[PDB]
Amino acid sequence: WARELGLIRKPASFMTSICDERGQELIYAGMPITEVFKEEMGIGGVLGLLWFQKRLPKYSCQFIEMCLMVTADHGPAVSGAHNTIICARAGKDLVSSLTSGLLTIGDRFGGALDAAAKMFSKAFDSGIIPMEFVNKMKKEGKLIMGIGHRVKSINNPDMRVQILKDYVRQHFPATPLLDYALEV
Amino acid sequence: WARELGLIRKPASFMTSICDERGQELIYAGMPITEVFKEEMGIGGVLGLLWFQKRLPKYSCQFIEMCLMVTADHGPAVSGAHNTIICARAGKDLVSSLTSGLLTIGDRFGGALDAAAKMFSKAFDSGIIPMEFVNKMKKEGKLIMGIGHRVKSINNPDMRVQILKDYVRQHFPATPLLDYALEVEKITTSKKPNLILNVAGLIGVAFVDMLRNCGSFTREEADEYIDIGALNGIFVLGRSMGFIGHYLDQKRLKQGLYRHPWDDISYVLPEHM
Amino acid sequence: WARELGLIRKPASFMTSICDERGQELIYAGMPITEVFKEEMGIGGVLGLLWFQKRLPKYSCQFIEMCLMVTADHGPAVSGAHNTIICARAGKDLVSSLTSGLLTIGDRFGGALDAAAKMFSKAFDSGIIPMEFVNKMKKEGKLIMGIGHRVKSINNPDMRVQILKDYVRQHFPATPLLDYALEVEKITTSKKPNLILNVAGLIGVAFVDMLRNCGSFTREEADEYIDIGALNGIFVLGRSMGFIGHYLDQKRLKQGLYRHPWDDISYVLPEHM
Amino acid sequence: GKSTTLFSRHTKAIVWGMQTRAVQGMLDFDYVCSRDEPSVAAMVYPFTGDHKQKFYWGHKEILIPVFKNMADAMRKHPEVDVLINFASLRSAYDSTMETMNYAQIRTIAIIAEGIPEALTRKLIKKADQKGVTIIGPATVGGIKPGCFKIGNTGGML
Ligand SMILES: CC(C)(COP(=O)(O)OP(=O)(O)OC[C@H]1O[C@@H](n2cnc3c(N)ncnc32)[C@H](O)[C@@H]1OP(=O)(O)O)[C@@H](O)C(=O)NCCC(=O)NCCS
Ligand SMILES: CC(C)(COP(=O)(O)OP(=O)(O)OC[C@H]1O[C@@H](n2cnc3c(N)ncnc32)[C@H](O)[C@@H]1OP(=O)(O)O)[C@@H](O)C(=O)NCCC(=O)NCCS
Ligand SMILES: CC(C)(COP(=O)(O)OP(=O)(O)OC[C@H]1O[C@@H](n2cnc3c(N)ncnc32)[C@H](O)[C@@H]1OP(=O)(O)O)[C@@H](O)C(=O)NCCC(=O)NCCS
Repeated sequence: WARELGLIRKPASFMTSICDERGQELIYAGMPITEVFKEEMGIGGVLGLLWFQKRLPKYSCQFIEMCLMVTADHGPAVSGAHNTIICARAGKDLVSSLTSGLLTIGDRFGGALDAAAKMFSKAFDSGIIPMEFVNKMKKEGKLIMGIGHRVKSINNPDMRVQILKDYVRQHFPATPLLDYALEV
Repeated sequence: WARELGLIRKPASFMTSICDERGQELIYAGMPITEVFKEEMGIGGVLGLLWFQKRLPKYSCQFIEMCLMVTADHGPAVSGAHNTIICARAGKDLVSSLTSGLLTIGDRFGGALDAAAKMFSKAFDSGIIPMEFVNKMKKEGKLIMGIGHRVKSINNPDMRVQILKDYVRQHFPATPLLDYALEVEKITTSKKPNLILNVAGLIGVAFVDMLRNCGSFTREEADEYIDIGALNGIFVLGRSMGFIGHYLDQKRLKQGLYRHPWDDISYVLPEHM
Repeated sequence: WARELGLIRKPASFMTSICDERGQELIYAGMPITEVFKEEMGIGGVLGLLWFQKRLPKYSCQFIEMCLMVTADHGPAVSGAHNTIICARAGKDLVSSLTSGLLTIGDRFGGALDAAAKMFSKAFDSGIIPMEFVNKMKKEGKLIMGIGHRVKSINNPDMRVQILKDYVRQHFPATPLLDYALEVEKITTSKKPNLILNVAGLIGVAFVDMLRNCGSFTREEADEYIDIGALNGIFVLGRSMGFIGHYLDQKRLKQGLYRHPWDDISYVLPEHM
Repeated sequence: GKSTTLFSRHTKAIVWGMQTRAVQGMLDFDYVCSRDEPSVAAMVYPFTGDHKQKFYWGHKEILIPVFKNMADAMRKHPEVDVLINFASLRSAYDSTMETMNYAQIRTIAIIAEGIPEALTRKLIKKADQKGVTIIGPATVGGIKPGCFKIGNTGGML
């Protein structure tokens, strides 16, 4: 009641920036949900709003959705899917099983995206050419994250890579780091 | 300032009853930590303070410790240890691996203690005799939780069960539910030699007996503690030791990323859909 | 049948070293469960068997039990207990609530034990004296993990630290790293009263001393157990007891679903982005 | 000053590179040849840390260590006199020269096909003035039945 009369000040212990739900309309980082839906955003646009607080162009949202599609699943043999299946066959509910699967996502399983981006960006930001980057990684006894496949060597390329690469060619305005990685 | 002067009243959003860290000394459910250690209350006593807010008798504390020791680990083949090993071999930290192992603890894995306690308590609270209980369980198509071992049948009993039974006999004042469970075990071993009282069933019935006969809990308090999952907590805390041991062991052995063999998986996918 | 006849060899995908359950008797690191129980090993002895595969001396086991006791709980204000209480009040089970609380254990909450042990071991192994170590920490703007508490200070000591320190003084054979940490504590307290040795720092340095001087480990074995996160496991196992106590408390108090008040959250959103 | 004997019944080998099938065939040959101990003592692979890898001695499992650096394997295996280099043509030169830095190795087998002839010349010069025999590059290796087998020589069991 003293808060409804403006008699008390209290510091706020938490800060948030992604979503406002106190008001009449749900707001996703400064944008109402009706505005979100009327301009034909999708999972990618809402993801951009919630994670980056930015208005990504339509091709960026479509690319994010494609990235979610290609990484959706890779069979039951991987560590996370194995853990999820073990926890599901133990009679646990959906949240516990998915959680037990997700908790294996880290360096050895599922961290190749972030590691590959980090090391390719670190190389590209420095002036070293791809050949020097390969030699430098060879010298330190460290494999290049993002390079390597059990199959799909030559003339039979990996098809998810092909789809994503073609989309990035034909929609992105500039792909410097992609060209660097392609030279590598 | 308004709260200090007493102008404003604001309800507290949290209630706690197990520990007080505000004061000059840490207090475990009304007992200071120095009093906890001076009274030689081991892990069992601290567990009793933090889980039941009771100072249990020394035999109860030792029994709780024994229950934690018997359930500490049961090899790497179980679901929880398997998940912990997989998460450790994936390079995750201790908390993630132990957590991934613990998340499998539920009805099928690890819930035998609580289920056996609930079943035996439900049978004993009603007036049905052990034979009527066995026949009722058989008629309902339900196996008796806490009955049945894979190898230990007769004259080669489960040694963990024997150790816990000896402690309960020579230390507990009264164990009516344990006697009821042992009558049930006699019936089921007459049926089939290996249908002996598990460590799960023994732990459940002896824990119910401890709650109901240690002299610290009312009947409704013990019933509530069994209902809210105190035995689930006992199993989880005990098995956390083995799970952390498995994580440390996989780290020390420097095991690599695990991928399940393709020949062990039956791929049955839709043809066109 | 082919494996029994020995006609086929198939590599084993897993290695384990802590527990064998295949035989007649359960075995904890090469030691039968009845042998564990008959010579009065406690939670500490079983923990030593499962985590280090070593037969620790009695004082080491008692010190491990004391470490599990002192870190059992520190009230509901900490991040992990907060998360466990929130998840318990959301209607979730014991495993989910305890797990949600445990997942906050890491660098900022609960990681001062392992960081303190690592830093003090690194300082002691190098030839830097405590004064030089404090000055070097000051130069890099890096806080000494295991030093400094808010409520307690000199002339009002942390009593958990006092209990553990007394036990280590009158039971451990040699505590070089503890003495090093005590010299660092004297220097920092002369600098400023609140910069005393924490329970985290004391446990870390005394655990390193126990590993290096109990006689059951070589230098590199103790080093690798410290590195792989044995003290993380010590803190997690200790605090799981308190988190389960908090879950049981919240279930017993019948607390409802929790929602953070809007007036405590500062909303700062883009204009139309 | 080369040696007149270079494979023995009690010879030991370091394998450079991650070649599990080659060393497993080596161990199968050793077991069938009634060897007391396996001929492969350790493996060197710069791209993974020091660990141990499972292998089959007949029907039982043994652990063969794998090292980041040739130095550690060289230090803690003083009984090794043979190195089988599975390094590619780009790293065969450096690996071979680094091996020739160690005097305990009397035999080096080079498997890589396509080493430039000048680098091979320098390898010959270093080996000749170091007294180390070289099973030349672009080879499968060699086999002394009952004693030792290089890599994939003679196929599988
Ligand atoms: C990517 C990388 C692992 C390539 O692996 P590889 O050694 O060429 O092949 P794999 O490790 O997949 O496994 C090799 C074999 O095991 C098989 N295999 C894979 N999963 C299996 C499973 N669950 N069960 C049985 N067999 C399996 C493969 O079919 C392959 O068969 P082959 O021997 O007939 O070729 C390696 O180049 C690398 O680590 N690169 C670093 C960059 C990176 O990490 N990329 C991110 C990964 S998406
Ligand atoms: C426990 C802790 C968070 C309390 O810090 P605090 O309340 O900010 O302490 P202060 O009020 O003195 O503020 C920090 C000041 O003391 C010094 N200080 C605080 N903790 C320090 C430490 N562990 N080592 C060295 N110096 C420290 C800082 O240099 C700073 O000095 P300044 O005021 O001249 O800039 C802090 O001591 C710390 O981070 N300790 C290390 C981590 C740790 O031990 N975890 C807790 C285990 S239960
Ligand atoms: C849906 C249902 C809870 C309606 O809620 P309610 O009790 O009328 O009001 P709320 O639970 O939203 O919250 C009470 C008030 O506190 C306020 N409030 C809610 N969360 C708050 C927070 N975190 N901080 C501060 N204030 C808050 C709300 O604005 C609300 O305003 P009011 O005073 O105008 O009612 C109720 O109709 C119901 O239980 N129905 C069953 C159907 C159901 O469960 N639906 C699921 C909802 S997704």
